[PDB]
Amino acid sequence: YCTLSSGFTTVDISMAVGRVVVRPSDPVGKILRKATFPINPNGSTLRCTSYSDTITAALTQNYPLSPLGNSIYSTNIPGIGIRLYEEENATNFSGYYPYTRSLTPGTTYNLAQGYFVVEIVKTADQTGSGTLVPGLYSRYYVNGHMDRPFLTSTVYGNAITIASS
Repeated sequence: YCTLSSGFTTVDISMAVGRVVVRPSDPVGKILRKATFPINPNGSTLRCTSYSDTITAALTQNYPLSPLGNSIYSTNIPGIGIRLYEEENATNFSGYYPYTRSLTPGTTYNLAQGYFVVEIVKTADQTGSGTLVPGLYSRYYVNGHMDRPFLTSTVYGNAITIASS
């Protein structure tokens, strides 16, 4: 089981990608926009007691994996996918969302330094236009503390707009 530090506070990344222009010629699979957002650790920590304890990068929108796979998930916009990941010298705790990794008992864990990456991807020949649905897109949490993640990423309002020509 994991114990969170007193005053443990989630870091939320606002996924303010902006306007993403898509051209009919853009090929399926193209990263239409790679947006990088700063992750500012804040001193929150946790430690766990069991080899079965885990930290999980989970995707909270209910959209399925896109036909392309490779962690490119569909969105409410046809032909537009989204892929998330955290970008330091810790490959065991990096990778495309979603993933889950084992934690070492007794190790005091902090939110790692780096950047949160949002990739908007063309997943079909023709793309829709509009705004990605708002809300939580990801949470990075330990087992038993899904309600208090290290890190979340959230779309507010029309922070990500697709404009297909």
